[PDB]
Amino acid sequence: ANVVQRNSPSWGLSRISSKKSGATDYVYDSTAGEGIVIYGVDTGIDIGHADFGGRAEWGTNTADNDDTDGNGHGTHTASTAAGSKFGVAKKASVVAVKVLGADGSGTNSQVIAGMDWAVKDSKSRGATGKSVMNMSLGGAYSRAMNDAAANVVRSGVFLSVAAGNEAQDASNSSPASAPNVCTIAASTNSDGSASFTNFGSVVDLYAPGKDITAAYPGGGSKTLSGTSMAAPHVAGAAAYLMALEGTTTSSACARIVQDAITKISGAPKGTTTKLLYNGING
Ligand SMILES: [Ca+2]
Repeated sequence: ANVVQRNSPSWGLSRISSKKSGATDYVYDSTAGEGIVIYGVDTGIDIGHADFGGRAEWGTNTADNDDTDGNGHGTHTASTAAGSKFGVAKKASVVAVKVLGADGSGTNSQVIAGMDWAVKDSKSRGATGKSVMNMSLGGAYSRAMNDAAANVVRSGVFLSVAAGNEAQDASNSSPASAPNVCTIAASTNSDGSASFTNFGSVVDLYAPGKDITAAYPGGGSKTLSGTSMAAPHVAGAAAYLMALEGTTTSSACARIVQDAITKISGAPKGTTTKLLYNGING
């Protein structure tokens, strides 16, 4: 049944349930992603934060010996994907995979080790075909990183990836350029293409990415910008559609692209103008 979150605290939530910009309420089916696991591959998650309501658990830490989010990005992106107040899929389960340190850096091998851990965990949980991974990090082109990302998807885990923030073609970035991932560019509240977003033919769609408010370690909230903020909207929408329509991980990017509306103004040439839409027809 339809649930309405009135005056939602981040414009990105109300945008994705509306065909037109300027909406204030977020409208979604009560299934709300329940029973879907989302792996947050990032700086860690403040799993005690009220916004997760006990649905966040600690998976692994390949970066250091401190099992907390000392940066903030990992909590913020998990919150956009699945937080009660700030999130898309408000009943999904969330698993922290900490692969970056408190300063937001980590080596490719630490990231890949976290991705590998998550694939194993999803098999052990029986979540193959109904699992989601969010990667709001990116770097220079790397065949090894692209192989690892492709393996995640081939193993039955949907993978949403930030396109990057260097205002360039995302084909020069990994894992944005990897086979079969869902690569997400950042939009603004006026439906423009954010000035920093990477673009090009590897981008599958846009999602809200500028001035996105979500949870921050220690119980408050923070407003941030980047394609890092855009990707978890799509991670949450995938979990939502899996629990609602039963779409599988291998088809979820294509289904999101099919539902998306051609709303972006002034998208760079050769770049889709499709914007995330949850299909609610409110
Ligand atoms: Ca793609």
